[PDB]
Amino acid sequence: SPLHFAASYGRINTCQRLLTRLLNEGDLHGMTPLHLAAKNGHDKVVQLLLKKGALFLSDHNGWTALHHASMGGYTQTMKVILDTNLKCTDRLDEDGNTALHFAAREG
Amino acid sequence: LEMEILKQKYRLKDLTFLLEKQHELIKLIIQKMEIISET
Amino acid sequence: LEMEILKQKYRLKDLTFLLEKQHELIKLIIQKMEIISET
Repeated sequence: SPLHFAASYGRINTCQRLLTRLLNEGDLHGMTPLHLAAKNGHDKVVQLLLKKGALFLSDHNGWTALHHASMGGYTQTMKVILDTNLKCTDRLDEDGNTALHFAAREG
Repeated sequence: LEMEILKQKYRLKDLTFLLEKQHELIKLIIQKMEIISET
Repeated sequence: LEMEILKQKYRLKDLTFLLEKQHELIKLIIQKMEIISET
């Protein structure tokens, strides 16, 4: 819960102090700390979580951290995501949408 | 009516810009805020 | 209709004034806020 809150709200100093069953654990919606940090647009928290060996997972709806960063239009978080693993760009959600679909739909 | 509508559109654009700045500031407040008793 | 457009413009001006006051207040919050754990 504290790690999820800190990732979701960009409190990086708390994230560094709190840090792998905790790095890749979701909540009742399946969102890992990377998912929440990408969703709220904290590219530094995402970068730190990735350097600690967090894996690009999928939540209950199949969205990736890149899916959540594209829905919010966080270009810096997306750059951080794309410069580490060039294999999450074309992942498919439950309805068959990609990160490009969400970015185009959200304007 | 067109002049009034365009002026209102400009006002709405300025309001949107200010509200986005405010949103970023509030996010920064949450980032830097002390949470002790309500952790 | 002129009436509706002008009343809307008055409402939008009041909204802009209130949002500017809110923005100044949030800036003051950041000015006076305690930053220890997230410094």
